[PDB]
Amino acid sequence: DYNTYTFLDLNLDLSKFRLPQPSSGRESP
Amino acid sequence: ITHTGQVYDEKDYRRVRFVDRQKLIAQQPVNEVEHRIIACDGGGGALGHPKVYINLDKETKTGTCGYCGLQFKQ
Amino acid sequence: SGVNNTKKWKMEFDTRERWENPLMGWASTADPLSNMVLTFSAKEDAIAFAEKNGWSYDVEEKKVPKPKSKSYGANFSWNK
Amino acid sequence: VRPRSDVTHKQLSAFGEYVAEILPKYVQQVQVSCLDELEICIHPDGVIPTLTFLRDHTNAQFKSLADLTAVDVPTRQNRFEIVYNLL
Amino acid sequence: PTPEQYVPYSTTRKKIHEWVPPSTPY
Amino acid sequence: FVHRDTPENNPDTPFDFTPENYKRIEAIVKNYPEGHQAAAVLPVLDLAQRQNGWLPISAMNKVAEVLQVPPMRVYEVATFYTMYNRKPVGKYHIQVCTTTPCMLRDSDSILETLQRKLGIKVGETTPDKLFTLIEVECLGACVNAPMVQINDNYYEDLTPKDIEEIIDELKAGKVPKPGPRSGRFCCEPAGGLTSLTEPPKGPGFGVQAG
Amino acid sequence: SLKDEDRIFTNLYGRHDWRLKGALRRGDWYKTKEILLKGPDWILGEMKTSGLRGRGGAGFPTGLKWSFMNKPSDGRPKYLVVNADEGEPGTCKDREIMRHDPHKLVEGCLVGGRAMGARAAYIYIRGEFYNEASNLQVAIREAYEAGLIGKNACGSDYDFDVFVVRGAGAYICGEETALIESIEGKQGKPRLKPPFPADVGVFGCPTTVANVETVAVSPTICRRGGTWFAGFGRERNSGTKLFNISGHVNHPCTVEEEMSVPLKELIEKHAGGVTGGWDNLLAVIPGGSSTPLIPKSVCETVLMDFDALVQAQTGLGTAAVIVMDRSTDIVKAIARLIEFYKHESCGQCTPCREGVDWMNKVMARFVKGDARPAEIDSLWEISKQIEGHTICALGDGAAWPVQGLIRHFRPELEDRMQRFAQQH
Amino acid sequence: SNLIEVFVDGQSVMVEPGTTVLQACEKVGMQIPRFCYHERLSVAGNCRMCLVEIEKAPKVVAACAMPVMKGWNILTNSEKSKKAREGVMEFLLANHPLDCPICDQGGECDLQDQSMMFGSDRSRFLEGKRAVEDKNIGPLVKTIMTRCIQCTRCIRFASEIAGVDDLGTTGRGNDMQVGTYIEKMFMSELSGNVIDICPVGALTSKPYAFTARPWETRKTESIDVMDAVGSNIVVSTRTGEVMRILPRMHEDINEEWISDKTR
Amino acid sequence: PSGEERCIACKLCEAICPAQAITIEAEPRADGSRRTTRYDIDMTKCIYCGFCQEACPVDAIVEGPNFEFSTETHEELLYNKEKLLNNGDKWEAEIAANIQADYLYR
Ligand SMILES: Cc1cc2nc3c(=O)[nH]c(=O)nc-3n(C[C@H](O)[C@H](O)[C@H](O)COP(=O)(O)O)c2cc1C
Ligand code: SF4
Ligand code: SF4
Ligand code: SF4
Ligand code: SF4
Ligand code: SF4
Ligand code: FES
Ligand code: FES
Repeated sequence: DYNTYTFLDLNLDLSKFRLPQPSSGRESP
Repeated sequence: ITHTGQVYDEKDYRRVRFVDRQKLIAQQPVNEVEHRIIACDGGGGALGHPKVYINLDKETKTGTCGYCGLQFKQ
Repeated sequence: SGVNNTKKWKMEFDTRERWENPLMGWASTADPLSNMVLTFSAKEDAIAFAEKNGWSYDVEEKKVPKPKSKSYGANFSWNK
Repeated sequence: VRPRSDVTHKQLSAFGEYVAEILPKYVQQVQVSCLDELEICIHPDGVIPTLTFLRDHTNAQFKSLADLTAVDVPTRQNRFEIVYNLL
Repeated sequence: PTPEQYVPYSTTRKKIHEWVPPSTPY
Repeated sequence: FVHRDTPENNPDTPFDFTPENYKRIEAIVKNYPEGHQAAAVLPVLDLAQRQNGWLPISAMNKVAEVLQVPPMRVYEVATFYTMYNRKPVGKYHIQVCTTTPCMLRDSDSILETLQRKLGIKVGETTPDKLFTLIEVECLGACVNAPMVQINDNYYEDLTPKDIEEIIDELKAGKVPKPGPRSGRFCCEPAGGLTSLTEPPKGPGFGVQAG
Repeated sequence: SLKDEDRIFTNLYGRHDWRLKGALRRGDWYKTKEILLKGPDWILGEMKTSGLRGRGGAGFPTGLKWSFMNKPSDGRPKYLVVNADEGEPGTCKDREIMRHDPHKLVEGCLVGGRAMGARAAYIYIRGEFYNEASNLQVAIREAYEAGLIGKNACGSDYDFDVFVVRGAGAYICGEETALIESIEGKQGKPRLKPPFPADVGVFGCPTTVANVETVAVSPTICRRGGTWFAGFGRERNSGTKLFNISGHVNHPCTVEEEMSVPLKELIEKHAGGVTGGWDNLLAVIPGGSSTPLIPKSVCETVLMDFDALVQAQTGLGTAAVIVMDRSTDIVKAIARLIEFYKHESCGQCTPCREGVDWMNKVMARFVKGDARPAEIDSLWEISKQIEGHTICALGDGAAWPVQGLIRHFRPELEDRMQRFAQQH
Repeated sequence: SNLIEVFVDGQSVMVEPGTTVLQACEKVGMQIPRFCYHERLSVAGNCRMCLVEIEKAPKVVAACAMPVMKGWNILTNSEKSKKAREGVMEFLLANHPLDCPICDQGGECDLQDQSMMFGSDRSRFLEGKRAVEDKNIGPLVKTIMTRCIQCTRCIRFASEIAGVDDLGTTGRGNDMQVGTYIEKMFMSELSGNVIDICPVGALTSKPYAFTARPWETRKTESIDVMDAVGSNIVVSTRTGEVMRILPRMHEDINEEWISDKTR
Repeated sequence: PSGEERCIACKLCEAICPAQAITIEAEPRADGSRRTTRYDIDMTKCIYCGFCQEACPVDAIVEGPNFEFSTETHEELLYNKEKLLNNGDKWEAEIAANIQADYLYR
């Protein structure tokens, strides 16, 4: 019962409930 | 003259030798095949070349067994 | 990547003329001691052969690969 | 695999000690190779003595000289390795 | 089943090619 | 697994995430750890596939661009996974599971039915461009063995007739019933079930002390 | 055997709301704060006493596995990876948990992290299941709304941020070192084990991987205690497990029954019965395609627990029972599983790459019967070359079905050998 | 301190922490057979042709990979570690195209020798072989990649020693081909080293395609004059004309690599 | 039979020649194939061991039946690729019959 963009959009919404992620500390591996 | 055109020259110091004494696959049709890959015993098995499998996968190029120089047309 | 030919010391005589042969184009050499390469197990013994035979020598120190630290885990480090 | 007969490996080894004891003076090394052959090694001075004992000893008569050869190991200080094979 | 001597020669080419001097005088 | 320039598929082919898509793209980026964007290539590559099924060489180049990774890095990811399609696919891309559980229960027959109706062989696409048939491997959901995933629809427990019927709905009209087409309740035993009859135990029921 | 009163997963086969409201009604998220408050230690004692074995392909003591990454943080965030890829053929086991009782998974992940200090957990549901994930994603959103997950989970200071990652149709993605690389965004090729995942994992940070069933049961076990779980089984293979029966049986279904139950009973009490009568059983695949099939005479004698199966030379694995009546060409049945593995192995290692393709070519000839009888033990020898030399276990897995076919069905393959030779 | 004591067959070669199984064998003096491992390239474990048998252990270990631990005995010439090589060499050779009299890495093959020394006397692959499609990687390297043993040394060098990061693996299964997905030439200095580093003769040098064969080449050790790094090099001369210049190792100046210009 | 010379210049006939008789130097023919620019058997150096017959993978170099090739001058005995290829064309029918008779044995 879901359109192709159901998941990603849901994930975009999930952002309102997430801490700032941590980082390795480099520009690019 | 010869295969790799050996031409002892008009000025060479070796053309002296012959004085008084004397010195095909492109024509081969392209073997059409059905399979993506094909073998090439060279023809006759033991009396041919170590068998290799050629990838006639691109019509762009007719695989050429490095031993017979036979082009195969997918 | 095999290292079994980097084990024993060899002393090799200096290279000399290799002119083309006119009749067949084969390489031709006038130096007898060209193809001769004697194999000696240790640097000291090879130096001795040169001194008693009277040939001049210029020894080159063996250079062996330096130890290199490797570990599969290290490259998995996103940090670096 | 070659048909090794241990019966030999032992008997020849035993002779190798026999000779080593009989001529402690010149024998430096003695070994029976896995190819079932004995190769007493002697100081150069023991050439005359070791051969004579083998040519004229009841328990080891080695009457004929199969060959005398000299490998040349240039690395070895003593370049030549005179080898005498006896039957 | 029911003059012609083979003269031997090298079949390779010139290999090392020398620099032709410039025919333009200077 | 090699790509060759063709007018239909080339970097020339135009691809750019819809203003809406680009939005999605970042949502992906922060889900992953900070300082880490490369990890999002797959999820992103998936949205390029969501945008367009073809996903040509141009699209992968953009993915690498948006994700600032070695382009090859994206090319390797696209080639390794079957989910991504580097060639245009039909509207449905019917995928029949033909591995042991499904082989058992005659998945092949279902394949035959599908092929017949589509009038096309497996691994071939109808000219209508609505159907593309492929013999995919275990898609999970084996208890329901006869099976044919259609763009995630994951129809299950299907008998040949049902398959053609499903194609019928797709061929002309709305989608068929997403999910299985049998009496079994989910993966309950075919005729009813013999477990979990008791009403759900109360919260705190038999809770280990402290 | 097992009573509804004594069941870990109590929402199977739907029939109930998969949402939080229904899950709460069922009794999920109970005193979760207290659990976390008990302290990571308390949770691992629970798991340890529980004797919960890994419900994944290979069962490793859950307690020890989780314990490893319980060592002090070295300044890198520890992580949780929950493999929701139902790759093993014949295994719809996990799909049920997420689709029907997802919130249990959510809480499990939270409890999971508390056990190992994971700031966050990433759930890799196979991309094939697009529909499945959405549901799970929805539930997760709700839990954040409830405060269940997110900062100060359930009020407990612990902060956990759960994610869902898209798989892309690869069985190997399932592998523990390879799930990580897919999470990392590189090609899904299993890394080596010597730097174990605990020490180095996803994004090079301490990481642990669990079968979704393993993560899901940890909260119930924590709340209901270790002893409860311990009692249901024998020695190590101790616990409630979802067993799936697919193929040649009256009613294919995922029972959920307790472990160490007679193969016969499992397929008898549930699963109706072997289609066509128990005697119409050419062979049973107990743990899925990777595990060797066992023929009928051995089967009822043996029961489904990992210790008993290893005695039997087969693996409990995902406990996916695939059954083959006397109406099947096993030579072709196992042959497609080798075709299942040539279309799927990563090709990173030499023994699996060429070896699995080599067995596929020989197996196809074996089904035709073109190959001579001497080739059959040749495949034996090719099989063990692959078994001990592979970088990951899939080469381990490809060799076992081949070994099973030669071990118990050697006369049948010889006849297929004979059949072709006769018609010339 | 920091000297793990491990026995390579009983030699107790005390090694520093983190020494890989292979490294210990080197120190004791042995050389574990190996296809995917290059000293100055990252360990990958692709070939697993180096499987050895640490004593009292159920499975054989990957030499290039296992950090040796304390008390281990790396039995190298055991009855097991030879079936672990007699059976790998069975596989590398199975999909290999036998054009050794085409492969100009004829005597320069780390796969025939290892076969002739760690392999089996005969083949059992009665099935058919595979073939890949030769592509263009440039005007210097001839990639007859049907030869490739998927050892991923190139993909490493092309990323780790040189920063090209172009060459990559494409696909899975027995048709993983390690060639550029789109045909973009591998244009970089340090390019020709791939030839020297691919032990197979899949990609070799196009100018020195078929002019010689290594046993004949007389090898004189000399110095690079094209650039001022003065990289050490070996000039391979046959019958008096130079046929190839390939690197010879100098730890400090060119450690096994030479420029595209000076070869 | 097509007309493409069998030799592909692997040059191991040169390697196993006990007398150093065969000299081979090669370069890729424009076709891209691999062929020998110069193949010189010095018959006076040759001791007719027949190992070259043995060693060749494509069996391009064969020991032909003719034994009567006595020559007035020493140079004639040295043979380049053109004489041997010409020798091959003249005796191919019998060489093929001879190899046909003995290949099962080898
Ligand atoms: C080829 C291959 C595929 C695998 N697929 C899965 C899978 O789909 N799901 C899974 O849980 N484990 C899978 N595994 C096993 C995992 O790598 C890991 O051992 C397991 O998930 C650990 O879970 P547990 O600790 O909860 O038992 C696979 C292993 C291999 C070698
Ligand atoms: S076995 Fe080797 S090849 Fe097969 S999957 Fe594991 S790693 Fe990739
Ligand atoms: S690489 Fe070239 S030489 Fe080495 S084996 Fe394969 S073909 Fe023969
Ligand atoms: S090309 Fe040579 S190096 Fe690159 S992978 Fe294939 S074999 Fe290893
Ligand atoms: S003759 Fe036979 S062997 Fe001598 S080079 Fe030509 S092919 Fe190789
Ligand atoms: S016969 Fe062939 S091999 Fe024997 S010597 Fe004459 S040429 Fe060399
Ligand atoms: S095999 Fe088709 S879904 Fe289980
Ligand atoms: S060298 Fe040990 S794995 Fe390749």
